[PDB]
Amino acid sequence: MNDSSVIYRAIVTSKFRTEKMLNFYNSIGSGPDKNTIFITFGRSEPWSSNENEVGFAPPYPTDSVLGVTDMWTHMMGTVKVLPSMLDAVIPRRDWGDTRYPDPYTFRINDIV
Amino acid sequence: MLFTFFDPIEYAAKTVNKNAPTIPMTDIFRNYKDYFKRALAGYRLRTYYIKGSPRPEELANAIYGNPQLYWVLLMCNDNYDPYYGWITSQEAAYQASIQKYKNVGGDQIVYHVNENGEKFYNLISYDDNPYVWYDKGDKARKYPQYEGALAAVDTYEAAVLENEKLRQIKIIAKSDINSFMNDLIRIMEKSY
Amino acid sequence: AEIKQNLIEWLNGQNEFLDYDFEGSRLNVLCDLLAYNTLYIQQFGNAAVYESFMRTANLRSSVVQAAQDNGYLPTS
Amino acid sequence: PVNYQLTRTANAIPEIFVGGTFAEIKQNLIEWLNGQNEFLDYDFEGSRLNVLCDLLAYNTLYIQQFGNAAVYESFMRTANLRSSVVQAAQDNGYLPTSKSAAQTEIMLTCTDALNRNYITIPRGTRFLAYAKDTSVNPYNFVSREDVIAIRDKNNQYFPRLKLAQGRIVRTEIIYDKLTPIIIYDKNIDRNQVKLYVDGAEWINWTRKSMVHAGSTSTIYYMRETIDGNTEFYFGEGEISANYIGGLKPTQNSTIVIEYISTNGADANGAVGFSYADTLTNITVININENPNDDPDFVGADGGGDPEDIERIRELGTIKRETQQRCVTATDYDTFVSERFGSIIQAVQTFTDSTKPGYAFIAAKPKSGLYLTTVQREDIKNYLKDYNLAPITPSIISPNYLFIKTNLKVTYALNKLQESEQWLEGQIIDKIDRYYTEDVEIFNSSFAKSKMLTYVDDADHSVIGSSATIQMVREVQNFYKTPEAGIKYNNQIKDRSMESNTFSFNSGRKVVNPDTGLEEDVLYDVRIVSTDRDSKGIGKVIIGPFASGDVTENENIQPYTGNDFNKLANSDGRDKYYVIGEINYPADVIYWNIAKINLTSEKFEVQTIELYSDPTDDVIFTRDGSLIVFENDLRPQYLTIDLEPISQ
Amino acid sequence: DDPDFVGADGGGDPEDIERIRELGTIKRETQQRCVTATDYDTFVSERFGSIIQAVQTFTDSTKPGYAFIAAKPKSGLYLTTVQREDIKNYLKDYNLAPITPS
Amino acid sequence: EWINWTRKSMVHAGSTSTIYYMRETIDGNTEFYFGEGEISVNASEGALTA
Amino acid sequence: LADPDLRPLIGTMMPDSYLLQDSNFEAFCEAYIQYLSDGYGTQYNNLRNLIRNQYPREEHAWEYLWSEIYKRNIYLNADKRDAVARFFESRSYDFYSTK
Amino acid sequence: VKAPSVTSLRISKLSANQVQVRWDDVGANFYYFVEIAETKTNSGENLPSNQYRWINLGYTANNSFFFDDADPLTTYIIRVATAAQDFEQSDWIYTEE
Repeated sequence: MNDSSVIYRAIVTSKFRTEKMLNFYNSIGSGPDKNTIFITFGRSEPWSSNENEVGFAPPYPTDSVLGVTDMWTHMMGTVKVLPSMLDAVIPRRDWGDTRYPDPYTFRINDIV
Repeated sequence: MLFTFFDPIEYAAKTVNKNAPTIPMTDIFRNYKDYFKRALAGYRLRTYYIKGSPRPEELANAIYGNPQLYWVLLMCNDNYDPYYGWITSQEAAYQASIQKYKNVGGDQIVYHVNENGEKFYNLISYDDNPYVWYDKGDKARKYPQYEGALAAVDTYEAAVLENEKLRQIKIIAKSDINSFMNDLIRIMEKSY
Repeated sequence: AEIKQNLIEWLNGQNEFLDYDFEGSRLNVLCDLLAYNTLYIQQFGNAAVYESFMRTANLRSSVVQAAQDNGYLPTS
Repeated sequence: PVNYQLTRTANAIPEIFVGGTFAEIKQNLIEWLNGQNEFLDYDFEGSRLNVLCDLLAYNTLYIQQFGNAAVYESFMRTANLRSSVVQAAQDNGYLPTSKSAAQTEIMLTCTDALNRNYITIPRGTRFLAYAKDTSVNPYNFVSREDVIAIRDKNNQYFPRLKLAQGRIVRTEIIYDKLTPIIIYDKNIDRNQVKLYVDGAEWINWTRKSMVHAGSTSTIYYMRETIDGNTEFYFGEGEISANYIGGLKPTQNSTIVIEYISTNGADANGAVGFSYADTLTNITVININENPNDDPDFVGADGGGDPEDIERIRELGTIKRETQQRCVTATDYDTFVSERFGSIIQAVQTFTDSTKPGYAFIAAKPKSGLYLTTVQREDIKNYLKDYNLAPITPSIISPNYLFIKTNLKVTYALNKLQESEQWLEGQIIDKIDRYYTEDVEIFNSSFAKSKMLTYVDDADHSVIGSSATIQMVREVQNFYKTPEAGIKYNNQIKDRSMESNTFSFNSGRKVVNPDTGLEEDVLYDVRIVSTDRDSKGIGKVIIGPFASGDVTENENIQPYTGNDFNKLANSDGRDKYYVIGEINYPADVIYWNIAKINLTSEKFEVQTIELYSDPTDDVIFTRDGSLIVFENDLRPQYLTIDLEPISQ
Repeated sequence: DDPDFVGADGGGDPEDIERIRELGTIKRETQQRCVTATDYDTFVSERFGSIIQAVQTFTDSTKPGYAFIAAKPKSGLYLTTVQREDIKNYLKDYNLAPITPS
Repeated sequence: EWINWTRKSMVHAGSTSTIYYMRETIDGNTEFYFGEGEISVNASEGALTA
Repeated sequence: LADPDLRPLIGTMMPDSYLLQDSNFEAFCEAYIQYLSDGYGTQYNNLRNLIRNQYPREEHAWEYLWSEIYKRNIYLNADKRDAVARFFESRSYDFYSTK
Repeated sequence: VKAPSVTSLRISKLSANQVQVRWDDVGANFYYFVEIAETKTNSGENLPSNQYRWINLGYTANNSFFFDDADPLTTYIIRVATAAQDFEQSDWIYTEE
């Protein structure tokens, strides 16, 4: 608990954040065990009186089943995500572009 | 000299600053109040003097006793505080009121005193509203108390009401006190 | 001990010899408070020495203090 | 420490109380008087308005003691002045044993002329005892309880009883309910009291001999009311019991108190007792055996005198950790204590892991050494009532390590008064006072330098002193030693651990002159621990042997050499037999005479000293083994030389 | 349908002197624990005395850790189940230590 | 609702237990004072840890 | 709540302005009563409020410091120890009975 | 990965021209650098973050560095933080003015 007599230090490092991700993709496959993924599309209802504009925003969804249930009511169609389409990414810094703020530099550990 | 009566003893005070010097001191540790209590047996029915005057701390030299004894009035009421134990000049309580509440709240209303004397304590009316009183919290109302009406005693009045009820005392009647004190010694010389 | 306390303090006022205004009043008036004080405190302390001891220590609220501590809270 | 948050503090009187040195009071008052408030308009004078400041400062420094002392003796740990201490220790359920009386158990051999079975021996049965310092004068004794006897075979009785010191006194009183019944006399062990109320019984509360599960009312109370004179009183009960409380008397009763006069602690001597019995046909045949129990006996025990202030406190607060029950090792130490105390100097109870249950209790009586019995069985019972039910307490007694001094005080003849003797004895108690204060208790060591500074403190004429030293530790069963036992805890200084005496028997007959023959009981033996070697080694030997009795076989071939293994002085014909290990660095002794395979009947009485001398000057202790020197019981090792100086 | 009946109550504020005799009955009382062979007999008989009668508890050496208790019903002979079980509870809230009841 | 703990003793209620206490006062009033304890949980831990 | 300062009480027990004609007598006699009475640390307070300081949870109270558990806890937070050891000496009967 | 914030930051044996700071270890291999600031400006009272600036006094490999200068009746408000090779700097901590 708080302020215990013994005090320990634990990093959790980086790799666990990545290795945990790998296990996610490592079974997307085909079969009973491989739990494939499906994306899905949306609602037909005007959703409000002010609907199309910049200000205002949809109401924040809710994790409760009361919010889980309305999707399957308001949903049309589900595209599937193959194993091949998902991909792991990195911010892509590049040297020499003038468009992005700092042309070269790239301090210490950075990807170019 | 009806206090003292024994010896200085010596007060070591060795539990603090070891090898502290011994200082002869009037002996206040005897459990005197018991001697008085047991000795009083048989002299009871000491009447109720009612006081009646903001007599300063010593009326002993006026009423029963009068070798300026300044006690046997104390042991009467089992007074814990020789200052605020006795009643005080009417203004003193007022003076005592401020220093009590001076830090927080300022002057206040301690309780609202129903007739027949039912105290309330942090119960609050709303004027220009229903006439029924409410606690100082749950400002949503919904929980009324004491549908009736009464009158607050604020603060000054309370301190007056509280110290003024402190005037009654026992006496020993100015008759026994000599015969009494003649006993009160005997118990003392008894135990040694 | 009311007169004996002021009489002993009145001798120390002459230890400084001439105190000016301390002949009549003006000092003993302020030194009568010191005489009226040291008595009550000589008592009030003794009265306040015995509370935390239960079988001694009369009145009431002093008992219930020492009662519920190490004891039980008494019925209201 | 490491983290600064662990500083805290021990018991600390805050700066709020403390109290004045004088002149600092003069400083604070002047700053409060002159400054922040007035900026004097005072009409006295330039000097007077100054001078008058300390005139009321003596009023402060006075009222800063007279009234400020109360909070010192209001609490416990910071209080002084017994009275407050004691009176505040009863609400912790303690009481401080105002005095105590001696106790023994003697077995009377007497008989009656009527021959009637089941002879009684009522309460008082006045005895008298010298409690010897020389001879003159007795004190008194009373049995105080009951017992019974039985006639068997020849017509005799063995009404063995126990007895207290003083006489008795009984004062009956009418209870006024306004009248705080008390005693006033300087006496009356609260351990033993009766106090009937007009019927019987009234087993009270604060001290149970039974605890009588349930039983409700009939209790009474015993506290202090300072003054040394004990207070009795009764509960709030009604009995129209009502609900809970003391039964209370009813407005008028005969309240019969009986206590024991308890002459004092001067009676520790005991020894010879006399009958002084007049009852009925009981003859009082005498043959009175004071110690018919067990090994060495000091006489009576206890005697008390009131407990010191520094004792009460430590036992006063710890009894809040307990509530009238012992579940813990530190509880038995508080239950073997002024309740059963004055018969036990120190305890340190512990539990052995290999043997469940069986809470073990080491105890040293003030009489010294062993508690004998029935003073042990007594400590047994008083615990087991408040104990944790399944586990049984047991008194092992500690493992004693004494020390052999042989010191010389070398005084000067010029400045003495009582000369020798009186100084010979004046040096005793000073040494004895050193033990009782520092090293009497457990876990504490002693330094011979600290013993010598109490030696040199004898009076004046003694100047300088010095001693050799030997740690004496005596085995009980001998012949074997326990498994991995018999350890000093100190470095042994090899070429030490020297024998005692022993003896032999058998050796054929060897008749002598005069009468018919003898058993050849001469020709003793004794053990020596020899040398050190490559690491520990060192062996040990049983001792001198002539020839004949042994079993040589192939496993013995008695010898260590003419090397070390020093020789006993007799004919003795050497040929020392190897017996046991004795590893030096980690102190261990091992014997097991069965290695050379002799008969235990060939040895005389067991319980033999060994007593190696220490390496270092200071002698340590551990594992519940005391170092305590008691002279009066065993003089065997104390030797001092007064060799004088003429200037 | 009670016997002779008046509207019940509690008392007022308790007296003074009756307060003092209570703390003396606190220290001498072991609360929320049973440390003794006669303490089990005290708690078992105090609560359940309306059903249990005549209890004693005895600790047996060579079997440390149990402290058998012997209870008898005020009604029948043997103790029924969901009673023997219920007596074993309410001693688990206190108990102590090793040494658990039987 | 919290259970009135005024006399159950203490230990039987562990940490964070809703039990609340009450005592008397030197002037004769009543004090509802609660215990001392918190349910706070660390960041990287996740446990409750009374 | 402040509690009485004893300053107004005995202020009338002095013989008014008589026997000392200078105001330096009254204002001084005023501020001397402070050092006896009005305050936390002064005698009349430190005395009268005794037996009110026996209950450890109360402010300014002490003697819980002397307790065996205030001494032995290794809590790294310094304030919590003074919170829990000030507690538990309020109700000690709980733990000691349940040992 | 914030390096553990320092704890129990106290001042000891301060003089007019010398003041010393102490704090708990908090770790073996970390480092600590400190900041010092005046508060009152020429007998004025001023608002935080509108004042104090800060003055870096350097970093230390052990707790409790000893500081000099600090003209009398001025300065005050020390502040410390911890840092290391792989960790982001912790949060500042102030001592009792």
